Parts: sequence; C-alpha cells; structure tokens
Amino acid sequence: KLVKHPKIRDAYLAQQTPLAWQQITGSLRTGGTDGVQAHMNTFYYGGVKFVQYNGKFKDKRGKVHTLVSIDSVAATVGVGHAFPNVSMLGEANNIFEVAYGPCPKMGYANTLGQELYVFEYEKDRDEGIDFEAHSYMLPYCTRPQLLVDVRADAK
Amino acid sequence: ELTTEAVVRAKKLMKIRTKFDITREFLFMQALKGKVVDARGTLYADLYKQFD
Amino acid sequence: VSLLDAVDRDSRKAETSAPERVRQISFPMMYFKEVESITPDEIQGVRQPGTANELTTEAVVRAKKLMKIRTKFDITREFLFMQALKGKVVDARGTLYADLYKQFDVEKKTVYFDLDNPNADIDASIEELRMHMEDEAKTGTVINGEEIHVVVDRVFFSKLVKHPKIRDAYLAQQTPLAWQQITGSLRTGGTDGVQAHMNTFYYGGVKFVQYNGKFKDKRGKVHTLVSIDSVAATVGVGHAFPNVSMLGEANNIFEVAYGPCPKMGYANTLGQELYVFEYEKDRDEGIDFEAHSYMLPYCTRPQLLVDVRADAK
Amino acid sequence: MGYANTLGQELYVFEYEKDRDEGIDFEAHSYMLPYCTRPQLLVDVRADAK
Amino acid sequence: MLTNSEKSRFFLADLTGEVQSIPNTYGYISNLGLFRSAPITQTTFLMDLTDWD
Amino acid sequence: AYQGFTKLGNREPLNDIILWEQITPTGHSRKEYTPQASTEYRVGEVLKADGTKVQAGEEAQADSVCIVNFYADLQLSYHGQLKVVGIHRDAELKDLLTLEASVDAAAVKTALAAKGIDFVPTGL
Amino acid sequence: AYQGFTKLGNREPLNDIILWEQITPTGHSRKEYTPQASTEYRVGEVLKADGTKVQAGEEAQADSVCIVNFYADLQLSYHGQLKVVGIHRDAELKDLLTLEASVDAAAVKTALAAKGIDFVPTGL
Repeated sequence: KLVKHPKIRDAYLAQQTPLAWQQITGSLRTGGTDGVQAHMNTFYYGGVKFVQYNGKFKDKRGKVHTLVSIDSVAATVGVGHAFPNVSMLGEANNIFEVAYGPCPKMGYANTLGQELYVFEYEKDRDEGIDFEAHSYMLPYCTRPQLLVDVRADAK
Repeated sequence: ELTTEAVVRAKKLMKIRTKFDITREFLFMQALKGKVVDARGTLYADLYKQFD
Repeated sequence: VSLLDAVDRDSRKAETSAPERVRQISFPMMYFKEVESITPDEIQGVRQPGTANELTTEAVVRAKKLMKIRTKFDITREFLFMQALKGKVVDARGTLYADLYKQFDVEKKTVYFDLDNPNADIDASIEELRMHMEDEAKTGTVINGEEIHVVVDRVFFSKLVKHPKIRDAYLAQQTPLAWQQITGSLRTGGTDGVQAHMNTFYYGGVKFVQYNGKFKDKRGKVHTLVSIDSVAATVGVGHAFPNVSMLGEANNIFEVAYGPCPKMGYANTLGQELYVFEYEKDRDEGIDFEAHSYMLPYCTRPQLLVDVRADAK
Repeated sequence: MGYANTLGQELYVFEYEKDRDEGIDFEAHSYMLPYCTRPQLLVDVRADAK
Repeated sequence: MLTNSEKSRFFLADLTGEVQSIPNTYGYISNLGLFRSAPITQTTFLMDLTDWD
Repeated sequence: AYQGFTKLGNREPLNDIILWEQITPTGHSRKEYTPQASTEYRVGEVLKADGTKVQAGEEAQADSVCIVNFYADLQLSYHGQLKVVGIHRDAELKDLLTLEASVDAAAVKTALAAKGIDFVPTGL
Repeated sequence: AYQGFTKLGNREPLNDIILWEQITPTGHSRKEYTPQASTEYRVGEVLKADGTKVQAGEEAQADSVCIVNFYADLQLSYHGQLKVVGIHRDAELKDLLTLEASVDAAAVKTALAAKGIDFVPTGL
C-alpha cells in the first residue's frame, strides 16, 4: 500500500536521480538476510527506511502466528512496528534486557542462571535413555513509551 | 544399511535446539511489540501498565 | 517443528515433539525406435535434381537418411525436455508416463497478472512469485529468488509491453535502458536455432524471454512448446523455473536417465544417449538401419515449477 | 540397550540391586531356533507292520 | 545401488539416492542483537523509578 | 506407471511413544493379546479387553494401546513374534493415538486416564 | 512362523521358451495387447483375440502365448512396460504352456498349429 501510493509514485517518477530509477523500476530487494531470504525488501522515503519482514511459526494446536501483525487486526490491513536504534540513547543507556533464572535441580539453587540446561538419565533396568531441557527467561523493555505501532488504516 | 544410536541422538538434540531458538525469537518479537505473552496467550508482563 | 509453550516451574510439566516421515517412489522409462533401409531401386536411372546428366550415388542417400534420423531424434529430445519442464511427461500421442505432482503430492501454483486491467499491479504478482519460489524450496539454506528463468508467449509479451504502468514508468526515466526499451529494438537475446536474437525485457529485476518453438506430429497436429495445456491461444501464458545457481550444483534439480538396449551384449551395461546399428540384407539385396533410445527426464522438486497467465480469474 | 544389532549369544545373565538396598535380582535371556536344512533325511522306525 | 524390484524378490532395480525437506527458521531479530543477557540468582527482581518537574 | 505415478507405501510407525514406564522384572504395564482373525495392527491403536479395536459408541471399553505392528497375511509381527502387546496401566505416552471412524477421542482419553495412562502434549 | 511355515513364493518363469522366430525390423511374429483391468499375466499363458485368457469351451479361439509377466496392481510389466506381448505366428516354443482349469491342451495346440506355431518336445 505504501509503495503504490500516488504521492510517492509521482514524487519519485519526477525525480531524475539514480535512487529514484531503482526504486520505481528496479528491484527493492537490497536488504540483509532474514534466515530464509537472501535479501529482503527495503524502501527509503522521508529519511526513514522501511523493511518488510515475513515471519510465521506453527503453534502445536495448528494455528499460525505472524510476528509483525498487530493484535485483533485483520491481515488485510497493513500494520508495522517502530522501535529505537541502539545508538539513539547510547550504549551507556541500554534499554533492552533479558534475565535468566536458575534451575530447580539439586546443586543449582541460588546459582547464576543459564540460557539452556540439558540433562541425561539412564532408564532403569537398562531400557534406554532420557533427556531434559530447561529454560527460565523473560525479555523486557525499560522505556515502553518509545514503542509505536503504525497502521495503514483510515480511522 | 542400518541406523545407529549416534545418528538418532544427534537428530534429537538438533531438533530440541531448533525448537528453543524458534521460541526465543518469538518471545523477543512479543517483547518488542510491547506485551509479553506465550503461544497459549497467557499474560506475563504489561510494560505500559507497569511503568504507567 | 513448532513453538514451545510456557509451563509452571513447580508443576514440572513438559511437552514433546512428534516423529518424522519417510516414503518411497518409483519411475518407468520411455523407449524409442527407428527403422530405415536402402535399396538399389532408388539409385538406377535417377537424375540428380541439380544437374541435367548426373546420376545419384549411394553416399548421398546414406548421408541424407542419417541426417534425417538424427534431426528427428534431436527434435524429440527437445520436445521431451520442454514437457518435463512443464511438470508432466507425455509422448506426442498423449500417453501419460509420469505425473510429478501426483508422485510428490504437491500442488502447482499459477500466477495471474491481469494485464487487461489498467489498475493491475504487476509488482504484486512478481513479489508473489518470488515469495513462492523462496518459501516453498524447503532445503534448509538461504534462497535467492531473483535468479529464475521466465519463458513467455508472444501474446503475453505484447500485453506486458503495452501496459501503461510499464510504459509511463519507463518514459519518465532519462536513462539509456529506458530509451532502448521504448524506442529501440528489444531483440537482444541469444539464438534459439531459427532466429539470431530473442525478444528480451527487463522489469523489476526479472528477465522475460519470448519463445516460439513448435513442432508437428506424424498426423499433422501442431505442438506448441510454451503453450499451457487446455488454455486458449489468445491468452498470454508462460512458465518459470529456477536457475542452476539458485540452489548450486550440490542440489541439482534436473536429471535425465538412460537405460540399456534390448540386444545381445547389453544385458546390464550402462545406457548411452543413442544406439545405431547396421545390417546388410541377405543376398546383397540392400542395407538396413536402426536407432534406439531409452530415457526419461524428471524433476526432483516439482513445487518449484510455476505457470503464468496474462488474464485474471 | 547396548545390544540392538550385536551378534546373539547363547545365554545372557544380568544382576541388579533393589530400590533401597533390599536384595539382589537376576535375569536370564535366550533367543534361539534349531533347524535342519534337509528334513527328508530324517526317518522314523516302527516295531510293527501296518 | 541395487535393491529388490517393486513386487518380485528375485529381480533387481536401482535406488537413486534420497531427497530431504527442512522447515524454515526465521532469525532476523535475534541476529539484530538488541537484547543483553542479564542473568540473576533469584526468581524475581525489582527496580526503582524517580522523576521531578 | 499406468496412471503416471506409483507409491511403494509409507514407513509404518515404530515404537517411540513411551516416555515413562513402570520398569519391572516382569512386564507390569504390558499385557498380551491373541491377534484377531485377519486384523491389521499398528502402533498407537486402541484395543478392547478382548483384543478388538474400539469403535464408535464403545469408548468406555478401551483397555490398552497397541505398541506392536502386526501383519494379518503373515500372522507374524514385525519382530517375528506371534502375539500383540499393548500398554494398559501406569505409563506415559505421546499423544499420537489412532482411532476408528467417528470415535470420540476425549471419551477414550478419559477412560484410559482412569487406569493411570497419561498423555503428554506433542509439538507439531 | 505361525501355522508352521511361511512361503515367499516361487520365481516367475523367465522368457526362455523362444527357440526360433523370424527376426524382422518390426517384430513380425510379436503382437501387443492392452492389459485387462484385473487380469494377471505370466509367461506361457494362452490369450484370446481380445486379450482375455482362453477358458474351457472356447479352445478354438486361442490367439497367442503371453511372454511377459504383468502385475495388475502396478499395471506395469516386470520390465516397466505398459502393454502385454504375445507370439501369434511363425515361432517354435518349448512345451511349457499354462492353461486354465478344464482347458484341453490338444485343442489349443491344434488351434495354434494352424497359425504356424509349433512346440518342441521337452524333457523333465
């Protein structure tokens, strides 16, 4: 929807610069790698850079979770998120953090957490092997007012 | 040709690691969105209410 | 793989992943044969067409017949390769030998461009094609969907060129590429064997090539290489398949198999591309010829073959 | 476990302790089949005629 | 490699390798490296908020 | 092929659904059934007290979950044994049951749970 | 092996019954049939004009001798071919015919002899 808008189409068509030619008739796939795509769509306008992110995962009940979609908004309506760069506040004022907690096994109480524990045990009577994986974590933001949602909606 | 225990062990460990990486990515995205909720939809943190 | 679900620390509950799946398939092969012979009755008292007093010779007839046989085999091979690229393998008589989508139980995707609608968004369709080719690979490695071949029909090429969204976009640009594609000659491609150059068009990082190959059956019917099955000739059609560099050589997708000849001495020998045999007639009545072939081209990832249609429905 | 594809032995024996030092347990395993490749060379004999 | 035929135990046929498919795994944001690791010892943590006008 | 495609069949499910079992010198969670006439068995199916598969309207009679693949035409299991074996008490299994047409999974799960069989959620 | 034994079946007959046939560029003595929907074929069976096997009371309609093993379920021959083949003229064959129940061998042989097919005596 953003790219098709006449106020952008004509504005860049009338511009006789190398950037304008590429964005109107060339390929917009110039970004980095998302793990599936070699390059991902990128668009520059008004000093901002827009990136199209495709992300889906299957919940074991069956339904699909879309990373970028807003809650309770139909997929037919464009939606996006904006969050600050690391450099805006400076490395001295890091805003994002993750906390890792301990594991309930013996010998781990009151111990610094780790992102992943793996354990192995032998089944009784020499019948097989058993595995366990544990994790205890929470990501959070200290200045939530800097997170903004963009919608391609009228209201 | 016959399978062996080593191959099964390696495959299962790789599967577990992949699942955990996928979950971590999803949780990071949810946190960036503003609220932290698991795949089931349980609410664990609401930063907007927390910081008023 | 799926997403984990949070559990209570003191409850000590957990979830588990499901196992994998395995299955097997098989393929037959296609067999071809040819027959020819030479008789003295075709040499005696036969004037050479290009002269007034010269008689024909055995060597000329032999060379002509051999060239004809080889040309027939080459044409058949080209047709078979095109058919395999189209997703189904059938001889000129309509017999079905392989159904890739049935064996690999994967649905075929078609992309509509709606070139008859002035408001049609070509960019949306191109992005849809890229997303399909990239997401449906299922290879566990980075995929660059920009590298793909696009073979197009004359009607589809004309309709795409005529669209205002392309015409005005290229007119507004004061660049050498824009000048050449609007007022110059688009014939800058390689050689298809009948013409020096092939129509080529660039837009949005995709390259469109127009192909007009066609052949005829033993009973007069004309077969078109690019035409989609059961589509009207007035509707633009085309096919898109990945490049070699898209997946690399380690993951080659196109293969051709060759089997052995049913004659003595070839019980379990590796098949060759073509067999030729020569047998003189009894009582020096003449000479006989034979040509054999045994092949089947196939694709190991049919979901990567996509059709394209000018209309939208 | 540990014998998935190994060659079969004539007899296996195992020993295991009990839950909380209560005793000892034993197990014996065997897996075999005797067969004859030319059964027609086996003949029965009877003391009577009938 | 030779194996048994489709439906006969006394005939052979050729086995041409294998094909595998693997699910997709997006990782864009994790690679971005926004979040820092802050391991702790307990099951909860606290913070203080201050301001003036 | 004649129709253009040929399939040699998928691999049968193999015994990997047991996560926990009451390890005992003699099978405590396992019971043996005499196979029924011309009946195919596979891992994950639900059997009645007499070795017959549970059908619609009789979920209350579910007794055990089969864990051995049996071939009707050979009368021999895939390990060469002559009998069908199924878990009937004190075990934890993956949620990969096979049920007949129109059978209510919830009723079968409730009936089995009364015997101490617990099903663990399984990821996609 | 339950019930005492398990048999995996005998090897299918191999195409060796041919002793002489005038070889020509296009198989003068061989003819092709469209296989029936549910009929199995083996080497040495007598076929009618329409491809159906000769049965009792119609030996005079014998047409050719099958020389290809065909699998109905696969709908393919043992050489991966889509059609059946039979000998219908000018051939010498080993006396190894296979006939349905109550089919008179003498009548079939006499009918085939009219077409120029002869059978060589065969020992044990």
